[PDB]
Amino acid sequence: RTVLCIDFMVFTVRLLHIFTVNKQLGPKIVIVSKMMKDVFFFLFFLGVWLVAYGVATEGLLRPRDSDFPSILRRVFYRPYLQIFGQIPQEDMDVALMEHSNCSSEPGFWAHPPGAQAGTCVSQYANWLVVLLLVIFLLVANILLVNLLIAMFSYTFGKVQGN
Amino acid sequence: RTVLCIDFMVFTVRLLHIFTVNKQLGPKIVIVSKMMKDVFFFLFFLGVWLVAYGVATEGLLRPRDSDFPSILRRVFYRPYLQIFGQIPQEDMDVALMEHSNCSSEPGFWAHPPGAQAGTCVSQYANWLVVLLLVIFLLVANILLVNLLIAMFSYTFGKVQGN
Repeated sequence: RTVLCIDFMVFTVRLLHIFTVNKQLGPKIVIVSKMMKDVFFFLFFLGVWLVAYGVATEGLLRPRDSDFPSILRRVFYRPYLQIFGQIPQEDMDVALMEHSNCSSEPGFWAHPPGAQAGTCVSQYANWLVVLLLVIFLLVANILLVNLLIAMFSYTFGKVQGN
Repeated sequence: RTVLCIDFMVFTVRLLHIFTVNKQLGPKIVIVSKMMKDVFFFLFFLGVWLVAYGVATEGLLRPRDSDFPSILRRVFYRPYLQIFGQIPQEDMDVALMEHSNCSSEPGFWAHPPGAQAGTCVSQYANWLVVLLLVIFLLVANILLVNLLIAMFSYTFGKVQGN
């Protein structure tokens, strides 16, 4: 069943062949094919930034879950959704979560309300985690996305004739 | 540990040197370097607008927390997140929060449900706070962001050859 569901995606994508017939849509699809160079540049740039921000935030928070599937989720998945307006402030900002004792390790700890945000996170320098979130949103949600729009606009005008 | 986490960010950023080898990615990175003039203009314009809107909203609400770390959060941090779809309407709109008596100061007061939104805020002219939010979203989320896209598009086309 699982592979068939993915197989349905391939069949549905084949439907794009219809628009090649139309005079005003055929050129559009060809231009779309030529945008892959711009998309790959954005993905590689985004991938580097996600790794840098994701690991640093995970390293600063020090969640006590420390599980490989969960660590990958907090490093890659959670920052990725922050690009699309999903910002779980209650899972990184210590001021939004109650303080509690969870581990015998020295320092202070806070208990996030999220299910996959870890049992408890460190609060040594949480202003930096907030600051990193501020910088990440500026670079990803604004600088990178607007850069891709400019790259798309230039490419569309250049390859329109060909 | 804290500085090492930031140090990891610097090491990861160095990875962008790889794309300089590729023929179709090397020029892209150079153009990115030349976009800093546009970014600085947007940041300075945004910084002025955040200060203007942030302080006025804080001044109108008159939250009773009145703590310097919290005041800075409500002046800079909260309006910044409003750009990226994080609009805590229950923390400024009085109609969304219950009315209660918190201080002996004359007037009427309401109790926000937020943890860092202040113990209670004034409700003298709350329609203006809502109106300021409407104007802020128009200028920031629409006018400034779309302006930066246009500035990026013009710069990308101009410096492509060089």
